Amino acid sequence: QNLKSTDRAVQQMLDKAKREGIQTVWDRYEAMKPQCGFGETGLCCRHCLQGPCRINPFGDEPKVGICGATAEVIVARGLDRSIAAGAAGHSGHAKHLAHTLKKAVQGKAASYMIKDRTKLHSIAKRLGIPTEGQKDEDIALEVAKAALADFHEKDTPVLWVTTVLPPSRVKVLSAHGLIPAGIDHEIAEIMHRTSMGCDADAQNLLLGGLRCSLADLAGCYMGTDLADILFGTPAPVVTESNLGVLKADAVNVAVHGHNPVLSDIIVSVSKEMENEARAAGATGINVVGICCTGNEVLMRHGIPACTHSVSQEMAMITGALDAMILDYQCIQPSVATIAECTGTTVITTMEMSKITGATHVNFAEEAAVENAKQILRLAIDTFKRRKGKPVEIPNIKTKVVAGFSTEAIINALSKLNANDPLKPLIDNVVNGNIRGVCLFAGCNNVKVPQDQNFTTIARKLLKQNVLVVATGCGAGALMRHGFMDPANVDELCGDGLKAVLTAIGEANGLGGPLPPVLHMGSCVDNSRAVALVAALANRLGVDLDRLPVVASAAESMHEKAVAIGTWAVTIGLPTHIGVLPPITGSLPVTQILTSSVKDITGGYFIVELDPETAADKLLAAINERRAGLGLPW
Amino acid sequence: QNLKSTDRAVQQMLDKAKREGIQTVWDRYEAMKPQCGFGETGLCCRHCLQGPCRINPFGDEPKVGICGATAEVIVARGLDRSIAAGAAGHSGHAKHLAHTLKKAVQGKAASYMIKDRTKLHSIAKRLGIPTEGQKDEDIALEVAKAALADFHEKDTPVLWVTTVLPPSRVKVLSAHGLIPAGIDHEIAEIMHRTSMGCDADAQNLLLGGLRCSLADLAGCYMGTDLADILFGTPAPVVTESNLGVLKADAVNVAVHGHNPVLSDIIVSVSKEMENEARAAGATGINVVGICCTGNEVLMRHGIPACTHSVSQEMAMITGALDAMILDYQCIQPSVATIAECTGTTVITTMEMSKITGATHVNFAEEAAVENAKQILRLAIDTFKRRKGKPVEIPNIKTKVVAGFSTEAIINALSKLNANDPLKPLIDNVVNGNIRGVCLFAGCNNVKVPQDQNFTTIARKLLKQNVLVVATGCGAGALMRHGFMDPANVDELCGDGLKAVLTAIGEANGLGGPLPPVLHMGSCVDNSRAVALVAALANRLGVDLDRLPVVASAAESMHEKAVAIGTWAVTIGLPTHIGVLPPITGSLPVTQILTSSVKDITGGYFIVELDPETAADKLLAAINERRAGLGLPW
Ligand code: SF4
Ligand code: SF4
Ligand code: FES
Ligand code: FES
Repeated sequence: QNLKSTDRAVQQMLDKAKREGIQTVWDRYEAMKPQCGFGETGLCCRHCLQGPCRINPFGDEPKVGICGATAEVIVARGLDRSIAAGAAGHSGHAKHLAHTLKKAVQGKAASYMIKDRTKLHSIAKRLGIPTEGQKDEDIALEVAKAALADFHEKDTPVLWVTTVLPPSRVKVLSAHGLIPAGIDHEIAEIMHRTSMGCDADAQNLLLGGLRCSLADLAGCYMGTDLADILFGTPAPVVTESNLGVLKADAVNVAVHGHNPVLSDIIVSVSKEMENEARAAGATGINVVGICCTGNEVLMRHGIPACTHSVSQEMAMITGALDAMILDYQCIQPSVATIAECTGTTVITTMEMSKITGATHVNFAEEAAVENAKQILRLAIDTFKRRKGKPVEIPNIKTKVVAGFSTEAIINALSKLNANDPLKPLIDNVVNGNIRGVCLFAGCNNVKVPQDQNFTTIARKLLKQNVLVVATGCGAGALMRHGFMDPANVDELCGDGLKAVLTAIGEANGLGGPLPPVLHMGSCVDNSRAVALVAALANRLGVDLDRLPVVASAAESMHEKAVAIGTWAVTIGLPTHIGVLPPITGSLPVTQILTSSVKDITGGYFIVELDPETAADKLLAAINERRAGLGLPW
Repeated sequence: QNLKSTDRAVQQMLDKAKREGIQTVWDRYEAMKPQCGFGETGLCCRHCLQGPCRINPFGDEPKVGICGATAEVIVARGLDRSIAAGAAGHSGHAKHLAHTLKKAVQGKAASYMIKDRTKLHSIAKRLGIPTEGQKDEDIALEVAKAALADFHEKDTPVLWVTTVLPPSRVKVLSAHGLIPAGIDHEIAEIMHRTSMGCDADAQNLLLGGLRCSLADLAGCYMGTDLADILFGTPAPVVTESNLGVLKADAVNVAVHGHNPVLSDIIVSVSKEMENEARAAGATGINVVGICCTGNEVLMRHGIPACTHSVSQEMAMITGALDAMILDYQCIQPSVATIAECTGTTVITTMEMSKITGATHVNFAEEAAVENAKQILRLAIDTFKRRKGKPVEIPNIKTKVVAGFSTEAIINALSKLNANDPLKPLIDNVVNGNIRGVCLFAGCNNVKVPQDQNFTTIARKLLKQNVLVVATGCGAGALMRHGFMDPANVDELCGDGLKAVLTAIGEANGLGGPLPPVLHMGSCVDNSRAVALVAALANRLGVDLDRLPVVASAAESMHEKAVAIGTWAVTIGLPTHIGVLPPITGSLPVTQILTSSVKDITGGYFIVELDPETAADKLLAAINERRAGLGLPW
């Protein structure tokens, strides 16, 4: 089970699933081998009914699509659609939050409100929305209207791109025509241009893809902005992670998905429901997190993270998961089937994300508390049905210090320099105590022993004094292996990095360092890392492609992660991907994405499936940036 | 060559391409056999990097996707993305026209103007835009703004759906939540909900698809509306079709693609350029049409149609095609490669549709006449390079009577009943002279001997007195085989249909009948058939799913045709498709699309690959509707 997951709690549940005959994601993967090499390489096209077309990577015919589409066209078109799908997910999430804020300040959903008034005003100012003499509800209405306006063409480009990157970076992108005109506009233009008999030039196709990835970035940043306004900006929190956060004697309720519009409500209402749970024989309601919705309520409320990504079925295999409350994205639909064996009540809540066999609750912001109570009462009913039964919760968990929003990081740094908070960070980059910054983002992927790439790469970078930040299930992987426990700083961090983490932590009164890795939140909260990197670029007076900052999607799977990797490249970062993307079927496409895009945006992809090698390549990229700034390395 | 195309001119060019060693679409098809059965059946998923996943249609594992996605989920998700891509193409076309109208009436592009003032006012009235006391330029500005507004969420649903279907049909659709909220909004929601770990219920997925297909219908209808305003509503015209419309001694210029924003300009400017062409040694400039842009200028100007769809390479094989001017959609990118052998200058004009090796001209409405002159001068240069050379233009063409916009059809009927023009049509439906109406739409497809399904089905329906209307390359197939020549009415039409066609034609002064098939225009002009069917429904006081009206996508290929077929089903029509769509891998999906959707919208798909059988099934569907209205059959 060690070849499936490096997580010991997951291994224990895989043994339980095996002896109970419950098929897992790893079993379904084994049943799929060998996988199709045309698809793996990207040399397959089904964009019209003359297809499917395939191209042999090497050898004899077929060498070209039926319509004449070349390998480079087919590969670039498929990649573009993946970027568009990723953009559609992040921006649907943001769109939902924009409508929630609008309803809240028009008096249509009293369960929602402006919780972070300071963030509201800063966003409005960044957007050019006047605040002086205005009511908060009017400013927020204007912010929500501006958010919804960025989805379509208008007098301005997408402001959640042009107002969040430095002017020098926006100029570079505008010169190549890469600034999105509208978020859903770009998604649709990708689907048009990649349909049959349309765009058939790999360079033109990929430039369209870069622009669509900036539409995804805008969705991410808008999602983070709006959730912070509605639910509060994260500040440092201490909690726990892994399956041992389930409690046999409590009603265990997992929030799972990405959009916390309901799950933030679930957290608040579950406290109100405690006595009702106690009357049922439980100690209380134990809300735990799965995937990015779990990250959202971990960041803001300290809700412990149960598990992530590829191993999400294992939470149910314990026998103690009374309910799993789903919104959308990255939910394995197997959970609906597994629930018949484990007793878990799986509940969908969003109209456009239903799973055959799961109970659906039609959540509406107008009825959010009432929906939450209906959902939690199903969970309490489920706990009663297992009162007495034996469960197997692995007694395995880690300590997690998290909640490092960019505002929180700036505040923490401000204890070392009040009026120039970025300077202590840059000082230590310059003097070598901090070699560079690496963002770990993205998913787990069944092809990769779970967490192996994230932890192998992270260990090597931390020893070389790289400041490591993490989001999504990359944060999940590192959190479950102790990388967010400050007690592991001595073991994990090089001397220079340790000195910096200790100095900042002691100055924030902690008596100990910051954790080895800074948890910056959910997948949309990759936008927080952009905010930090852009602030560093502005403070240094350089563009992002001169900073010693890299990204690693070390184990990625979702189309959303393809979009994020592409916009990391587009804003200027060396961007590692640790699984094979479907580009190896076209050498020209691969050369554009890993080499010649350097000449356009300054960023580039680093495809490397071996984690030790990937870490060396990421260190080389960081050290090249150091050399270009004239620094020692 | 008879197994490749039933078009004798295409057969002659296939012989020329064969002996000259020029690879064709049919050769590339042969090189692709056998095609992938997982893709053919829809049982393949590449929506995340854990893939590709496939499911054996029958037998042992794999039986399920790695994430747990079932065959029915995988099939429905792939279908939904095809609908979204189709919607993105038709609505990008419409969006382009909306921006062109806006620029024109704001004084930004003097080559464009309000040509059909009557259509402008009727559209405005249908939209609720006040016209009394308003300048035309202000009304048109309001119309263009309303068009662009339908792409995003707003206070109203998509008006190019809700204002173009009868209230009873809109009520049926609203009751099932099928009315689109915004065109690009729906496209993005499809891409989100079909991404990994999102919607996983086949019924929910397909209902989303029906709603997205209505977004495609809105794009089609908006495209037709705006092009009519800008370029004029079609009225009956006489021209010719097939390769024999090329002229060895003229500069032959093909307009190819879908959006006639530039090609309508090409038509006007080419007349201005005649003396320049003559000075080069040509008789003049011979503009001819390929695919739907050719249909647009055929409908409005009588430009002869050179060829269509699968056989588009053959126009170049003549040796006489000096230029091929491309916008986007359904252009085989092989043309850029074939051009190196044939001498043709292939020119792209749209930023998001480029082809490696083709010359690009950056068309802009602001510079439209100047761009047109640059393009035509490349064509004249190309004619000079072949002055003297031998060409092989098959001396094969047909007579084509076309231009039957819905306004033209109503006008023609008004000569038999001035104040109630639909009544003579309904009278003859009721008394049996017209058994029903069949719309032929969609593409050719290399899997089907070119035009075989369109003509086989059309012959059987016409003998049974069905009124046949046609668009796109279905109109192209029928036009090239003589179905738009009134001289073939006696041979092709049953006695009742002949009587009606003769009566209408004689009353319009023709001295002979209307043609056997009524050409209603381009693929977006499928919206014209909706306008006619909706007017018939309103006049009869029934919903569309009670009319004896059917549709046949007899040889379809493009994602656009998948979207059109789906919205034909969604507005209530029995809808035949004559190629295998990737749904046969899921019996539940197939049952929804061919049977249970009857209970939702009243329409349904008829999948039938054998054309004789398809015609019987379409006749049965028409006759069932007749019986439901109490009519003899
Ligand atoms: S678009 Fe071209 S390559 Fe793709 S399936 Fe159709 S014919 Fe084949
Ligand atoms: S979304 Fe599911 S079925 Fe599709 S490729 Fe990913 S794991 Fe396989
Ligand atoms: S041939 Fe396997 S992915 Fe298409
Ligand atoms: S396995 Fe052939 S289409 Fe994917």
